[PDB]
Amino acid sequence: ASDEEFARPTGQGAEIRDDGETYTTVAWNATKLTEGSRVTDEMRDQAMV
Amino acid sequence: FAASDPEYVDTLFREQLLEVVMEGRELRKVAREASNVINANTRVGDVPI
Ligand SMILES: [Mg+2]
Ligand SMILES: [Mg+2]
Ligand SMILES: [Mg+2]
Repeated sequence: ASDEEFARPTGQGAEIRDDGETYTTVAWNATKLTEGSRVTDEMRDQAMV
Repeated sequence: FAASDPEYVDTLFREQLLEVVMEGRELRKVAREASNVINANTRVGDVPI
C-alpha cells in the first residue's frame, strides 16, 4: 500500500475528495534449499543413538 | 517330404517342454545344525571366555 496521508479540511456540504490507496508490489522467488544424508543399513541398525 | 514332423516341427505343433526343471549341483548345508548359531547385534564383536 501507498504511505498513509491526512484527511482534508472540508467545508460543510462540500464534495469529499479522493485520495485513494494506490498500490504496488514486491516479487518473491523462493529458492530451494536442500540437504541430504546417507547411512548404511548396518550403520542405521548398529547405532546406540 | 509328404508331411513329416521334422518339416512341420514349428508350424503344425510345438516341441514338448518338460514341466520339471532339473536341479544342478546342490551343496551340503550343515553349519546351522553343526554349530552354535549366535544372532548378533553387531557385525564386529567379542565373546568373553
Ligand atoms: Mg463536483
Ligand atoms: Mg497522495
Ligand atoms: Mg573387538
